[PDB]
Amino acid sequence: ASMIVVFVGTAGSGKTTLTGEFGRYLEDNYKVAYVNLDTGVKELPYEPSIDVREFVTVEEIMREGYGPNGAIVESYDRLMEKFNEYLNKILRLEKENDYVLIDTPGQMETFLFHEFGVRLMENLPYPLVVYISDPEILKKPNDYCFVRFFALLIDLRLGATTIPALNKVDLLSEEEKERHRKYFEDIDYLTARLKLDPSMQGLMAYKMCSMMTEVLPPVRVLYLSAKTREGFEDLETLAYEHYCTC
Amino acid sequence: ASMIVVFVGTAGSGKTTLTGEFGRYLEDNYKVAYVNLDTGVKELPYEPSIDVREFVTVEEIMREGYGPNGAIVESYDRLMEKFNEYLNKILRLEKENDYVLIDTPGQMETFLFHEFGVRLMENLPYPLVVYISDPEILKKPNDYCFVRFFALLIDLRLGATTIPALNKVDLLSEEEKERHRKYFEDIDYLTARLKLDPSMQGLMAYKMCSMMTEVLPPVRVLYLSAKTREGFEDLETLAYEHYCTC
Ligand SMILES: Nc1nc2c(ncn2[C@@H]2O[C@H](COP(=O)(O)OP(=O)(O)OP(=O)(O)O)[C@@H](O)[C@H]2O)c(=O)[nH]1
Ligand SMILES: Nc1nc2c(ncn2[C@@H]2O[C@H](COP(=O)(O)OP(=O)(O)OP(=O)(O)O)[C@@H](O)[C@H]2O)c(=O)[nH]1
Repeated sequence: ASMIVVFVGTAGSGKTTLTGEFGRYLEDNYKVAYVNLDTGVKELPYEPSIDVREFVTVEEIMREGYGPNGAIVESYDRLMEKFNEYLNKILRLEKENDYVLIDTPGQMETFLFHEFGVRLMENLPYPLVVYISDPEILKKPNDYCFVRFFALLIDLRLGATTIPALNKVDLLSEEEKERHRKYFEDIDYLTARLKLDPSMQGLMAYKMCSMMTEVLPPVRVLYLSAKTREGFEDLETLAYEHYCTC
Repeated sequence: ASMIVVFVGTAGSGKTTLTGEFGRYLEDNYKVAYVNLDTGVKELPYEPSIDVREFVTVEEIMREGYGPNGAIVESYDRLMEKFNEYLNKILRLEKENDYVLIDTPGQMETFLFHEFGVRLMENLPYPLVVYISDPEILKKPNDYCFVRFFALLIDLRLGATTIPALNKVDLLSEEEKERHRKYFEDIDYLTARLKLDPSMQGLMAYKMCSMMTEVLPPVRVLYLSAKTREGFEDLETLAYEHYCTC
């Protein structure tokens, strides 16, 4: 049955709530496992098969003299001592299930930059990555290219197909909803909207997502909502489509 | 005299030690101001003109019930209430000095993603960004393209020339020192080293920094060391060169 979905997203994207809700959505026609890799998240809305807080939490470490930024890094360093264990735990789940959903660190960068996250990921069988954004980071043509770009970066970094998505689209007025898809799905509209800006940066910014766009056929952005279950069917089949075309 | 240098880098890059040391290096032929924007860093090796911890620290906030990841975000939300104040504080320093050095959050992403960092930056006069990496993230041809890429991303994000650099090169055996420059400065060697990898990712990865490379003449990577002062003269003149060509 075997299939892994990694939720990546920055502090305040609501991806722990998504991981939870998307699981129950799956729990109806599928066996599902939940993996928590975040050492500093308080509560979790699901039942974890693997929960690294058992082994170490950011606070325990602070309760030993570390500045907050230094205690996240230090939680991930200690995790690596159980590196092989956690890998093999995950590999077991992978083929005892249809879906293993993986919830990554809230500081996205202790997943991009620390050894644990990075090595873990590059030793899993063709995992699917979902990069979710608060659609608020989306104010103007600039905000849109950065998101495609950063998804490309994560992909590069983890060596895993990374699909970009917006979460909490149920909070969007159709006003905004309209505005975002246009900019996202009509490549040759945004790719041309990046010229009405005449400044050191209102020019480069244009030749940026201009190429990345002309190399490997870009991806569809997912619109998701833990609250309405908008987009679950889509991601469901993107998962399956991914399991095929690999 | 006016000139701003923003040090960006992830938890464990040693850029607070760099900001400190590069300042004294400058303090000999220049008037210099130090700006700390990190709410969770304990001690600082310099004298801050602006220190946001006066107004709020990550711990005070934790001492009120926030999970660590939620207390960084919450420190930056409260900062934005003094947004205009901090902007004007910085603008005053800018032309009371030759250099204002700015030390950004240790969680690089509360600078890329929160409103404070991002808006602050895009309202400063042509600031220079220095992206520093622990050269350990550098193991193989992949690690190298990601770094160029991510510097491009920051640049895009903040609308500021962003220069990539390695810090702590004094810890490098000449063995490694040799190895990194080759991969970094001989474009058409790494840009061709990205083909001896035959896998979903050992192929895309090649067409990645292949284009970005063919659009706008790439940048020289700086090798820096707070401990030996390797690279200071270089960055010094890159600062000046930047102040010119703008
Ligand atoms: N309206 C709406 N609210 C949501 C949705 N998803 C999450 N929320 C709310 O926003 C909060 C997000 O919480 P989490 O899912 O834990 O966020 P997170 O991504 O784990 O946060 P970090 O760990 O910092 O990355 C929840 O408490 C929900 O109340 C959504 O789809 N729609
Ligand atoms: N050998 C050597 N050691 C260094 C150098 N720079 C910093 N260090 C050491 O590494 C540590 C880095 O500390 P910081 O400069 O505060 O690191 P930082 O970038 O502020 O860390 P974050 O806030 O998490 O991003 C220091 O305590 C130094 O002892 C260097 O250039 N060479």
